[PDB]
Parts: sequence; C-alpha cells; structure tokens
Amino acid sequence: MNLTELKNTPVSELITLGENMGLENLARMRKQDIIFAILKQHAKSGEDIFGDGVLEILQDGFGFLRSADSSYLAGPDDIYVSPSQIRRFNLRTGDTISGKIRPPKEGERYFALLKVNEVNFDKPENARNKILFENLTPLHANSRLRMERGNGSTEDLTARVLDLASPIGRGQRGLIVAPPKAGKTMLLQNIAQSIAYNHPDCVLMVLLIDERPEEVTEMQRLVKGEVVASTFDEPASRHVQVAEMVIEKAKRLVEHKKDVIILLDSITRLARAYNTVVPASGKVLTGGVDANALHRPKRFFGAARNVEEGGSLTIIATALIDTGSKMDEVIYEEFKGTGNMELHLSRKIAEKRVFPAIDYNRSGTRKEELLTTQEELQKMWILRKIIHPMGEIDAMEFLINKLAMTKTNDDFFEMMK
Amino acid sequence: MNLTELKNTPVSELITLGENMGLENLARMRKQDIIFAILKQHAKSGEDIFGDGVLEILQDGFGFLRSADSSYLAGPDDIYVSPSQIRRFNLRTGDTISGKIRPPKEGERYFALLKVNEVNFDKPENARNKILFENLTPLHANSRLRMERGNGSTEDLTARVLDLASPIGRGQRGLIVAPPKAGKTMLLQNIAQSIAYNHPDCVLMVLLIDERPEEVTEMQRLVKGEVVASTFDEPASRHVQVAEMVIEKAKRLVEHKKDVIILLDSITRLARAYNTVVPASGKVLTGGVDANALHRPKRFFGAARNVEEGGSLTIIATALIDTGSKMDEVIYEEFKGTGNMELHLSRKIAEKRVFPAIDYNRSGTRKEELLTTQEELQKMWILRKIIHPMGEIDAMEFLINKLAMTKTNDDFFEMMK
Amino acid sequence: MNKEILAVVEAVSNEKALPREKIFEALESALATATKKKYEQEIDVRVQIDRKSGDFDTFRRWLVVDEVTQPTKEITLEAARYEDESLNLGDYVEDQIESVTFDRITTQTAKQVIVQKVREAERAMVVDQFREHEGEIITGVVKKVNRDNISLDLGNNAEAVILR
Amino acid sequence: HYIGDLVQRTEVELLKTPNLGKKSLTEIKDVLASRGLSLGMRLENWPPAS
Amino acid sequence: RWLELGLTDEEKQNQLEQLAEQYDELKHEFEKKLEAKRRKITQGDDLAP
Amino acid sequence: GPEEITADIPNVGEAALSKLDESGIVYIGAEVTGGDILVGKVTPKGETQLTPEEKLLRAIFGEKASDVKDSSLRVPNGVSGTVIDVQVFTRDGVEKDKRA
Ligand SMILES: Nc1ncnc2c1ncn2[C@@H]1O[C@H](COP(=O)(O)OP(=O)(O)O)[C@@H](O)[C@H]1O
Ligand SMILES: Nc1ncnc2c1ncn2[C@@H]1O[C@H](COP(=O)(O)OP(=O)(O)O)[C@@H](O)[C@H]1O
Ligand code: BEF
Ligand code: BEF
Ligand SMILES: [Mg+2]
Ligand SMILES: [Mg+2]
Repeated sequence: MNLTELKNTPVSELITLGENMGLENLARMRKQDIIFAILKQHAKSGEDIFGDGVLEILQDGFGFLRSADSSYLAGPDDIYVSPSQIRRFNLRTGDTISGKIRPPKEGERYFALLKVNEVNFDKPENARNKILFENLTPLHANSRLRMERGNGSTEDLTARVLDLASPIGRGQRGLIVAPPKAGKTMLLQNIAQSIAYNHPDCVLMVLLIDERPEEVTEMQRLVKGEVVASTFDEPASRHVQVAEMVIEKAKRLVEHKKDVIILLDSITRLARAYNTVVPASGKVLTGGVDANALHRPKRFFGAARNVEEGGSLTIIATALIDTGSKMDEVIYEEFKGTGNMELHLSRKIAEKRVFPAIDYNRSGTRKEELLTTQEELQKMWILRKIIHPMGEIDAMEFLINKLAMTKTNDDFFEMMK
Repeated sequence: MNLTELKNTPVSELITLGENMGLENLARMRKQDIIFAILKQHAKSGEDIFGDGVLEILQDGFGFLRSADSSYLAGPDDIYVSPSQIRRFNLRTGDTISGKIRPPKEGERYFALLKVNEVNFDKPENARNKILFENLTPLHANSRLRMERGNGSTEDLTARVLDLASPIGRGQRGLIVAPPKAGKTMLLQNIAQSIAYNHPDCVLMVLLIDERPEEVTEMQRLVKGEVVASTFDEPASRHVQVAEMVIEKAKRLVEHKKDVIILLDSITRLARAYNTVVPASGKVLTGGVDANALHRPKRFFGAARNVEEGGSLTIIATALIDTGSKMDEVIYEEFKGTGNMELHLSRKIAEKRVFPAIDYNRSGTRKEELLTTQEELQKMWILRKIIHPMGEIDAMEFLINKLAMTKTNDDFFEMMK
Repeated sequence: MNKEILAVVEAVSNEKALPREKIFEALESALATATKKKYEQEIDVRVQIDRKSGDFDTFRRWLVVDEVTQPTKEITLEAARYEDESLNLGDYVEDQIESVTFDRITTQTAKQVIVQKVREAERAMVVDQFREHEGEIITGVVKKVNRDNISLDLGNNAEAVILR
Repeated sequence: HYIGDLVQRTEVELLKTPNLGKKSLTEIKDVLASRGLSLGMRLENWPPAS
Repeated sequence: RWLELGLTDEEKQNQLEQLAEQYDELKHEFEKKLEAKRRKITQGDDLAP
Repeated sequence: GPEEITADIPNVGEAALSKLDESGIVYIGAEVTGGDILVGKVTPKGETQLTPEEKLLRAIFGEKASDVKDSSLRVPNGVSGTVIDVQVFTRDGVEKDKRA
C-alpha cells in the first residue's frame, strides 16, 4: 500500500475500491479524505504503509510531506516529520522523500514518517553528501536541447521555428513576451511535448499560476510529466506556497546532479501574487507595486543557471504585455534585460490566424554561440540577414512556408544555400 | 591562518579542508558559515588569527569589515571594529585594513580586530597623514592610458578603435551610450583585459549592478583583478550598499595617492536602484523618478576626477537607451552633458553582426588635446574628416578593415598619409 | 516589553517638546539607575534601547582610571592587550546583557526619573526659546507672590522668576 | 592557594591566565574587592609563618 | 548524538533501524505527554457567571 | 467596566504599596502584621473608555486614576503572618497576568 498508488488513479477507482472495502459512503468526502479514510481502514487490518512526498519546512521546526494531487498544499493525508529527522538526514524544502509511513497514532491527525528509503531518487545514506545551490558556479548553456521532432507533423512547425529563432540549452534563461490570446498555451504544450519526447532523462515540470481549470486539466493529461498548477479559485498565498514548493524541488533535484526544466505560466500572475501577499513597505512606484514586491520574482527567476559539476536548471516563464494596465508593463519592464533568451510574439501576427506568431528579429538568444556549431550559427546569421529587411507578418509566413516544404531543418538549411 | 586564504579558494577546497579537520558536515552551511566554522575550530586549537577587509561605517558608531566574497555585505565572518579604533587610527568607509584578528569572544558573534597592520596598503602609522577627497583640486586628464595591445589578435581591434575613437586618460569621465544587446559586455571585458595588461600598477575594479549571474561568474575569472558585483537576486538595498562600498574604497585608495579605474555596468540599473530606495519627496517628473532620486547617481559619477598631487579616479559607466520605457531615457537625459567622454554604440551597426559597433563622430572626448601629442591629434582630425561624410555602418566597416590590415596603429597612421 | 516602550514613546503628550531620541535617552538613564539599584555594587551601564530596530541591551562601563575602588568600574589606562581594547582611555566592556526593566522598583524609578527629565527638559526649552530676546520688554501675567520672589507666566507654560 | 599569594599579584597576570575571560574575571574582582581589600598590592611580610 | 552508522546491512541495518524507531517513538511520546501537560495546566478553569 | 488587579492604588503612599509586585499581588514571602493591601483590586465607578494612552499617562503624569474606588482587598485587622503561596484562576478570555 503506497501513497502514490492512490495518488494518481482517478476518483472513480477510489470510489469502487472503498465500496469494495466495505466503507462509509466515500462519495461524501474530498479526495484527501478519501485516501485518508482508505489508508485508515487498510492499516486497521494490520499493514505497514509506504508513502512519498515533497517536504515543506514550517517555522515551528517540524516538516510536512505534500503531494502533487494537492498541488503541494496542506491536506489530511500530509505526512508529518519531526525536526530531528530533518537534522540527522539533512532534510530541507524540496527534498522529495519516500519510505515507511504509518497513519497518525492515538490522538494525532497526520501520518508519521518512520523510515526514510529514497531522498530525491537517491539513497538516504548519500543524501547528506550534497552540494548547495548558492555555492554553485553558474555558467552559460553549452549542451543543445534540440526541440525538433523530425517527423514533420503539422504542428511540429512551431517547434522547428524554435530551432530557427531562439535556441534553447540546459540551464537557459527564457522569457516569453506576448499579449493575451496570441498562442502561448499551444506553444508551451508543444515545448513540453518535444522535451518529453526528445529528452526523457531530464525531469520536466510546469507552473500554472492563476490559470483556468480547463487549461490545467488539459495540461495534466497532454504532457508526459508530473505537472503542478494553481488556478484563480485560490488566494495568492497558495500561489506563493506552490512557488516555494516547485522552486525548492528543482533546487534539490539539481543539487542531486539532475537537469530540471521548468515552464512557468505566467510570470505576470506570479508577480501580481507576490505583490499582493507582500506587506506595504512605503515604497510605491507606478502601477501599484511595492519596491520589495519584486524581490521574490527576481529570486525565482535568478534561480535559473547552468551548473558546472553536473546538472542544470532551465527556467522558461511567460510574461503578459499589452493588457491595458500599466502595472503589468512595469513588471515586464524590470524583466526586460534580465533574461538572456526571449520569445517575442506580436499580436499583429496572431491577428491573421497564422501560427506560430513569432517576431523573429525581436527574438534572440544571448551567448548562443556556445549552444550551436559553426555551420548552424553561420546559417542562422544568413537567415537573419534574409529576414531582417522584410516585416513581421508575411516574413513569418515566408519562414512558415520554407519550413513546411522541407521535412527537417537540414533540408531547409541546404535549400537556403 | 589569514582570512583571504580562505576567501579566494573555491568551495571545494573548503570542503576537503574541513573534512580533513574533523568537522561536522560543512556542506550543509553557507560559504560564510564554512569559513566561520573553520576559523572557529582553528582558533579552538590555539592560534592567533590574521584577517583583512574593507571597513563600513554604521550609524551606531562601530564599524564592520567586509570581504569581496560577500560583495561587501553583512555576513557571519565580518570583523567587528569599535568606534574608538576608528577615532584613534582615523578610519572611515573604504579603508581596507589587514591585521590581527580573533573570533568573537564569549557571547559575541563577530570577529574582533586586535591590531592594525595595513591600512590601504600602507603603514597604519602614516594612515592618519592622508588628504581628503573633496579638498582635492581636480584637473583634466594628461597622462595617456594606451589601450592597444600591439599583438594584433582578432578581438584586439575593438581596443585599437578605442585609441582611434575616444581617448582615455587617468581620471577620465566616460559614458557608454548603447541600446541593449549591442556588445557592451565584450567591450567592457576587452577594456578590463587591456588595462590589466598594459597598466598593472593601477588598481582595477568593476561594478555589476542588477546583472545576470552567468555574466558575473564569467567576469570574475576573465580579468586580472578583484571584481565586485550584484545580480538581480538581491534588493536594491544591496546595490546601493555595494555602491557606497566600492566608491569609498576608490576614494580612500586615491587619497592614498593611487590610480583607481572603475568600470560600472550599468548606470541605468544603479539609477533605478537609487530611485527605488529613495523615499518620495513629492517631486515627480516624467518616467517616475524622484527629483532627489538622481542626487546619488550624480554623486557617484562626479566622484571621478584627476588629482594634481598624485593619483586619479577614472569612472567609466555604461548607460542603457532605446529600452522602450521613457524613464530610462530621462536618466540618460540628465547624463547627456555631464560626461566629457562618450562611447556611442548604435544598434543599427550591431544589427549587421559587425563588431565593434561604435558610432565614430557621435563619440568623442572633451579636452582630448592634453591626452595625446600633436602628431596623434592631427592624424585624429584627418581621420575624423575622412570618416565624417560617410555614414555609420559601412564607414565603421571601413575603419575595421583599415585597422585589420595593419598590425598596430603606427602603420595605420603612416598608411593614412 | 519593548512594545510597551514604543507605546510609551508614542503616547506622550509633548511629543516634539521632547523627541524620541531624548525620550529614549531618559529611558536609558532610567534603566541604568534601575540596574545600579539592582546590584549592591556600583557600576555604570549604558542601554542603547535601539529606538526602532530592536530592544534594549545593558552593558558595563569601565571609567578607565588607575584606581581600584569597586573594580567593577575600574580598569587601568594600560589594560589593552587582551579583551581587545588597544586604547588609552574610554575602554568600556559589554559583558552583562539583557537586564529586567519592567518589575516594581524598576517601574517606580523609571516613572520618577522620566517625570524629572521631562519637566526639566520642557522648562529648559521654554526658557531657551525666549533666551534669544534677552534685553527686551516682555508682557505676561504673574502667577504667585511671596516675600522673597514672584512667578510670572509668559504664555504656553512659560515660567519666569522675579527675585526681591 | 593562599589569599596572600594572590593579593601580591596585579590583575595584569589574570587575563593572561587561560580560562579567565569575562564571567570569571568579574566574579573574582567582585567577591575579592568587596571585602575592603583589592587585587594587586606590594607587601613583604608573607607568609608568616609557613 | 551521532547514532548514524552503517555497515553489513542484513542484520546490522535491521537492528539499528529498529532501535532508531524505538528512540524516535519514545521521544515523540514524551513530547506528546509534555504538550498534553502544558495544555492541561494552561487551560483556564471556569469560576462563575 | 470590569475590575482590574493592577498596582496603581491612588490616595495612598508607597509604604502601603511597597509589598506589592509589578502585577499587583503581594510577593511570595512578604510578611504582614496589620491591615495592608496585598492585592490591587480597583473598580470603575463612572464613565468607561479610559484611553490606554491617558491610562499610562495617569501612571506617570496628570491626576490620579478616578474610577478606582480603592476596593482592594487587605488582610483583616488582627491577623498576622507571612504569605507563603498565592493562587490565581483566570477565565478563558481574560488577559493572563504575568504572575499567573
Ligand atoms: N500552433 C498551433 N497549431 C494549431 N492551432 C493553433 C496553434 N496556435 C494557435 N492555434 C489556434 O488558436 C487558438 C489558440 O487559443 P489560445 O491557446 O487561447 O491562444 P493563446 O495561448 O495564444 O492565448 C486555438 O483555438 C487554436 O486552434
Ligand atoms: N568582439 C566581438 N566579437 C564577436 N562577437 C561579438 C563581439 N562583441 C559582441 N559580440 C556578439 O554580441 C553578443 C553579446 O551579447 P551580450 O554580451 O548579451 O551583449 P550586451 O551585454 O550588450 O547585452 C554575442 O552573441 C556575440 O556574438
Ligand atoms: F491565454 Be491568452 F493569451 F490570454
Ligand atoms: F547585457 Be545586456 F545589455 F542585458
Ligand atoms: Mg494562453
Ligand atoms: Mg551584458
């Protein structure tokens, strides 16, 4: 009996399972109470339980193990852990842990962690032998993360133009600058699909902050990877909470020498949240943002880097512009020169229903010479020189046509000669 | 046991060293806690410690010695100094000091300075015999700081055009005016390399305010000199703090009759910081900048001058333009006529991937007659007259070609006849 | 606690007539007298209540002299090699920390010395602002008469004395 | 051991002694000098008669 | 304070884990007793309307 | 207004209040032979809403605390001895004094 085995299957399986186990009507309870009562009644038969979850530090000293079913929040099935385990086995926020668990004992209300078996997909014996995040030596991206599928499907174009507009690498810092309703969602979905297909070794995670529930439920079953989200049903406290959860998970995983890739949507919602949960410090500028209200977005974004010993943390967030409110603009303003790679989507191109609507020369990547080879770089320069004198819209159409004629970009490059 | 000996070596050496000294796992602590615990356990064996650092005045009276590892910030390894030492030995902000130190005594938490041995690379006996900064008589720059390497490497062109576009001298006031992603970083790196090679006697320092961490880590190991930086991971309080630290260090060093050269990148970030930490005074103009929010940038920049008794302070900062926000523009506006030397880089030239992209006639140096000789000045006038009727881009290409044919600028000048 | 200290400094009537800095200085004198009356030995103590950043923290003044009477506040002019003095005079230590400043006798002496300090400060202020007009005719009603001196009020609690 | 072996010793020879910092030095200077005498004096009649 | 050790899994790890579990369970039980005593003695009693 | 167990007893000197603590209760071990106020009970008689600013002001400046009635409990005239233990019970909701 593992926690994830009830964590991932839908509510219907839980219903039939509890109705089989001779339960009070479980349809009256929440998913977390469903799993809680089922694990209760299972342990009441005399089984030792196993479980897993991501740790969250509390200010009282003890920690709590959350799951991705609750999007890393407080729930009845969260596993309590004493501060002394956090001491001995060197635990902290982001450390995903799986091991021996039991239901809350007599008078308690939360599961207890008995025996640690896996710390961030590692032996708990070597978990104490880890390197911190701030002591890391960041670098530029050297390894290329090819986004092209090569099968030549209809939507795959929106990926190939990636390899032609703004290259990506392990540990890249990317900002999506686009007005609302321009095609950021389909772009992000294709990004996630291409990464999960071509690079299944690196862990893939996605942030949805203040989004619509339909987008969340479509995302959680379109990508091959564990996703976390937070709609507008919930206060910004939930958004900042899941923000620490995901960022510390990525930090601990990259400390374990793993390549993490986070796709955040959108950074404007996260900035609004961080501004509304931060108290007033008397420092107000245009838009209604506190001066220290942006320190947390700056932290979350500067978390991205390329480690030298092994592993990297790529952070690709989308920002919203042209939303009519100057406050949003100011956000994008401080995020203007902070990223070394940008995807600029103009609404003028998306207005003609020609996708993908990407502004070529307004997009680019800093220090992209270390991500690609010499032939590829020279061909990129030639393509930029060919596309520069023309405008945005039908020039993007020209790129789309030249991409649709060839199967992969090798034929396109050879034809460009 | 000196503080710098643990200050400069990477985190890995600290790890093996503490693991040798029979320590609690030091991998769980920060660099500052690493050095703190190692110095603790070393003094626990009975050794008197030596240390060094730059002094910072606090409003309570006492002072604190910071290092360049923390970028001159508060840390557990900062050395506390009483106000009475600041009285007797005449200490102030910027005075770098090295001498006898001990760990914090019983109940304290910061190192104490026992015995002063070196004040700004001088005897503490003559440290009281110093000249102040504002009592200095500034002048123009007379000594030429030749930036040309003479070896004729591929990138060295971006330095030789310096000697052809805008001459530099000891105590010069230079402003880099360029849009984002035009090539300011490589230019600044070449500037630092050329100065550290041709003039290793003058101290070289660089300011990075609200930059990317990859640029910081690439800068700190490309130049032959102690660098300080501050990324966007940190609030503007850190930026202004390191600003006083570096400016007072330069001031005290030039008071000690030393030639200081500071390369600041970028002054737009520093202006944003100074504006966001300054309280509102009810005086707001276009862009969202307070009227007194620019007094601190004006102070930091006017700190540059050429001293007559000996030494000088050259300050070369880069400003950002064409960033879409009028506020930035207004900053550049008040910094339009304040500098006597400017490097104008137009994005129109950088758009063709031809480097260096420098606007020749839009750049220039005021009172440059005292920096160069008569032959050199006449040849500069002739070159300006030859380049003036032509445009920016291919005229810069013409200069690049005429520079690449010859080895140093002597052959170029002789050929121009 | 320190919240009570802030409530006291904010609940004063004559706020600018006795500002936060001198208020906290008077409170430092209060806590110093309290700590003096705590120990049977006489020892000078500075407080530095940290007006807005933090709480109070008592210390131990030395009053460096070549005497030895009550060595709690005695140290020679040459003791500077260990304990990190390096001075000639003014060497004071920060050994004792975190005294109590809210018990009965502490509250009593605090209230008394605060009353004394505020009345003295306000009298000196209302006299000093009239000092610039020395050698001028002023108006004002008298307050009380006596066989040795009389009192006069120049407005806004301006006390003046006229001797026989 | 004896008090007479300590009264003829100026405090200059105490903070140089190990394990003599703040609490120990304060206790010594308090409990010894509060009895009227002090720490550090010049006398020759010692020890009579041992 | 350094109960952390490990070698020869088969039986040593089993016994060490059993004893560490007993230790943490004892500590948690004593902490529960202390918290119950605290909540009991700090609970205000009714006096009169 | 409800009653208070503070130590601000007006219309009396310090000798009768020297045996009272910071909270308003006689110390543990403080002897008493005659009628002496060993607990500072005061009750408001007239208008309520005495501002906390003016409340602490009366303890330092201004006039005496009026709405007190000096209804404090003292030992009867005739009994002596030394108090050895003090008991206090606070209803759920009232601010627990520091002696409790
Ligand atoms: N790459 C694409 N391939 C196919 N259809 C697309 C693509 N991009 C956009 N579309 C069309 O445009 C719409 C995008 O909706 P939406 O996701 O709300 O846009 P955005 O994410 O820009 O706000 C969809 O109805 C879809 O049919
Ligand atoms: N001297 C040079 N030689 C070759 N390429 C250069 C040179 N200077 C700049 N570049 C190009 O400019 C880009 C520099 O990016 P970046 O350092 O981010 O510019 P900035 O710091 O001005 O934003 C690189 O992609 C590089 O190819
Ligand atoms: F998702 Be849309 F761009 F608002
Ligand atoms: F370094 Be770039 F100008 F952001
Ligand atoms: Mg969308
Ligand atoms: Mg740069």
